[PDB]
Amino acid sequence: SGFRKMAFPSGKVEGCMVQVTCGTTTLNGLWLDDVVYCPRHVICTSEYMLNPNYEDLLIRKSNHNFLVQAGNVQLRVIGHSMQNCVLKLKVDTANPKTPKYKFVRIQPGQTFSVLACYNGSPSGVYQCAMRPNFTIKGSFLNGSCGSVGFNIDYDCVSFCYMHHMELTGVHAGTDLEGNFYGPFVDRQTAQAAGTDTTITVNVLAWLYAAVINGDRWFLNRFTTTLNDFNLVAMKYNYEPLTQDHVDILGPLSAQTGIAVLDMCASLKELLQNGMNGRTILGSALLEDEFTPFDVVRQCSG
Amino acid sequence: SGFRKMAFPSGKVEGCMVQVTCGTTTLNGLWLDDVVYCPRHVICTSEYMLNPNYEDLLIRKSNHNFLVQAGNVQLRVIGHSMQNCVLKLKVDTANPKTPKYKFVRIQPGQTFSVLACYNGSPSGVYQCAMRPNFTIKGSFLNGSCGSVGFNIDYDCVSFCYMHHMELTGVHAGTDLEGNFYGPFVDRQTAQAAGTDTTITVNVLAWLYAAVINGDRWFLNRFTTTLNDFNLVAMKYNYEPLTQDHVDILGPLSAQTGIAVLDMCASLKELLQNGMNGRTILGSALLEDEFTPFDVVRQCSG
Ligand SMILES: Cn1cnc(Cn2c(=O)nc(Nc3cc4cn(C)nc4cc3Cl)n(Cc3cc(F)c(F)cc3F)c2=O)n1
Ligand SMILES: Cn1cnc(Cn2c(=O)nc(Nc3cc4cn(C)nc4cc3Cl)n(Cc3cc(F)c(F)cc3F)c2=O)n1
Ligand code: NA
Ligand code: NA
Repeated sequence: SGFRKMAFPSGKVEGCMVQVTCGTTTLNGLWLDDVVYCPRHVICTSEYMLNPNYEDLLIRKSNHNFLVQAGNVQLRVIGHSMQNCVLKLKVDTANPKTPKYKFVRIQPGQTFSVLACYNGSPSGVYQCAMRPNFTIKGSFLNGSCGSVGFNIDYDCVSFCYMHHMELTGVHAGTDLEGNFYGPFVDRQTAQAAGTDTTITVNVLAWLYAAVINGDRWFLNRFTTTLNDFNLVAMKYNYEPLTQDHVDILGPLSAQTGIAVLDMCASLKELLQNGMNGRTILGSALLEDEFTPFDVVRQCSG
Repeated sequence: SGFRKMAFPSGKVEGCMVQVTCGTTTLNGLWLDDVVYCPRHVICTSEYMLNPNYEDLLIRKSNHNFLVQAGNVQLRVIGHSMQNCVLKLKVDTANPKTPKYKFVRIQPGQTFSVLACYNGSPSGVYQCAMRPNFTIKGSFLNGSCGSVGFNIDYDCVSFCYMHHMELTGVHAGTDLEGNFYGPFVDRQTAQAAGTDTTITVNVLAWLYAAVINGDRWFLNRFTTTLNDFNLVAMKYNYEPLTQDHVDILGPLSAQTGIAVLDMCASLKELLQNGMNGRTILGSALLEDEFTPFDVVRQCSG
């Protein structure tokens, strides 16, 4: 028992991280087979970090302006191309440590692990959720550009996020095909994140985790319906709950014998009265960064 | 002069459309070089159209269960793989009519042309916008699955949409890497589109088009600020306006000498009093499916 913010083991990703330098700009890249993926922003200098024309900038470059360091080993760039907001550097050596992988785009509410990197060197691992407003509340310093987010399914690494920038305390990036999450662009303009909301299905999954771990004080005998719940949820800036959400919680309802709409009634009460100085799984706030599948993986293993 | 819902010429796409059959399921595919892209749903029959396990279904198939017709010419499938929600069919002949192309993911508010197809045969072309809730208000009958949406930049076709399903009168699909727009899944569940909103920057671009074409009756001498405008816009279910939006409208402000915040004042009045039986560019509603770039392309050519 117990319940922690648990990340995936990062070994399979650590062996793919490399350093990329173009001029005085250095950042991280992801080396899979004979391609290095990195943010296209690496081809800017201070002169063009506010309104770059990346097609122009990339024309003016040759393969030898790109320095790719895999630890000490230098890799030879033999070709480059741009795909949306990433750069693909073709190199002469296929990474022998290339895991089985795929490139997937995640939806808001889903979670993944982040391997934060500096100078191509892995520094730490953490778990976070894609927020409804398409940012993540990460932890990143200067030099972290190109760090990646991933899940593991079986033996397969699904890459889903590449870090590009920080915007007013939160973080924005792309999928691995170079398409931004959210309405952001890889330049400096007046861009801010939109209003965020609480991920309801995740809050419910976490209340189930609490019950499994013996925290029962918030339960009550009442029930409710989706409509009455969503009416209250909207008032508190909670995502509305659908029938698919109810179905996804199935296995946790089953394991604890508490019906979803039963648990919604408890949630409704928590939202209206607060917790009043009690805690749930060691928190005094309703936590929304654990998916139904995270709970299952951690509570039934 | 004049102003119409104008689509891109579709010749370059028409030569890529093919028919794909697997069993009794037929639909459209997109043939570029030696790969056919189509919705993975084509590997279902009625038995598994409600909760399919696509990895299982695809295991049980061989290359010869796939019938690909390019008009009359039959193409030989020599390999298949799944990428997210599309199928990639490797075939023995590269399409000689393959234009220069790329795969891009568009953002809400952006527009594109749709080439509606049945049995691999192009049937019509129309222009539409990706809505803020990630659906499109298209026009599609049964058999249109696999139809694609695209823009043309110079000589390059940017594919951005592949049609998968209709959900309560509106349409949902993926980008060409197989990732859904919006929170939808390619099965039958209880999924509905979220609340839609009006795309404000597009409404403003269209008011500029009206001025260029001589409709001036809604203008007035007042100005306003972003904050007061967005306060009114929110009440009417209009996307908030940012400083980047203001900058994108630059060229149209320039050409007409009406400042953005000046035009916002007119918009504020239209929202509060209505149009009162007058029309703008032949419409009695505020139109939001024309981007600043659509207006420029059509009004300055
Ligand atoms: C505080 N923080 C949290 N996350 C981030 C991510 N991030 C970053 O690591 N670096 C950035 N700009 C660079 C400056 C450089 C100076 N040198 C010598 N080399 C540099 C390389 C980079 Cl990438 N930025 C800013 C940034 C990066 C982009 F990719 C982009 F499109 C716009 C941006 F404003 C940054 O956010 N910093
Ligand atoms: C009215 N309308 C508007 N757009 C659409 C798109 N669309 C479609 O064309 N076909 C679908 N299902 C199929 C039935 C078939 C019967 N035969 C013999 N062959 C068939 C092939 C198809 Cl693809 N659907 C439904 C649908 C398609 C999906 F890709 C999906 F993931 C879920 C779905 F419910 C459909 O929406 N119809
Ligand atoms: Na209850
Ligand atoms: Na005015």
